Amino acid sequence: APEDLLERLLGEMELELIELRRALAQTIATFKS
Amino acid sequence: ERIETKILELEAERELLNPPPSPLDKKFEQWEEQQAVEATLAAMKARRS
Amino acid sequence: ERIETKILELEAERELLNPPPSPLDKKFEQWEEQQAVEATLAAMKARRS
Amino acid sequence: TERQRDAQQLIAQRWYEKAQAALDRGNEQLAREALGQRQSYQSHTEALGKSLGEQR
Amino acid sequence: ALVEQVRGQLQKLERKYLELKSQKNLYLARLKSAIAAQKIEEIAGNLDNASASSLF
Repeated sequence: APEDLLERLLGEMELELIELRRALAQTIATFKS
Repeated sequence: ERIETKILELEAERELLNPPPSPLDKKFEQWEEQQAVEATLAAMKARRS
Repeated sequence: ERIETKILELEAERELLNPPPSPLDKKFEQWEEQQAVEATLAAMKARRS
Repeated sequence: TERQRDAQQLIAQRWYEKAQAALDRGNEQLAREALGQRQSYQSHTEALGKSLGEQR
Repeated sequence: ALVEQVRGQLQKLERKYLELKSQKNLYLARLKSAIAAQKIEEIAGNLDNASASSLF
């Protein structure tokens, strides 16, 4: 069902809005160091 | 040493989670409060001089 | 060294996937915003001077 | 969508009021930045406004 | 002379090590960031409304 992908694909994107959230934290952490 | 930088990351990660104020907002919350104190006090320094 | 260029390709491949703005569009989004700020502010600098 | 539009204009109204605080008393320059800041919020209001009419 | 010169090598080399370790953090951080930014723009491309076999 094509309608079901719309939910799962958006589910995958919730992983990086947090993962990329970690990447900025590391970069700022290195700057403070 | 690793303790100190571990603390650095906790505080920094919180900052992106809750951004600090922009300088633009900083300029007014002092600039407006000056009259928010003076304007009220300008009324007071006129009302109650 | 290979890390650095590996990063170069990731960013560049994204650019063709999502093209950056053309200079023609760049010219107006500043050129129009000047009056989008001045024209509104020209109304304001006339409305509220 | 209606609720989101109302919130956006309230922020613009607050920034509008904040510029209505700035431009008085001779400081049009800080109004320029505030209005310059306000323009980013004005754009969002227009896009949602027409969608609400279309969705009706 | 031998003991002093060899110590200079260690002092010079030790400084160069921690400098390298600092850069490793930055390059890895940029890499993990760069890989992440790609796939949002790719998953968006799947759902981008571009008439390119977009699901929408």
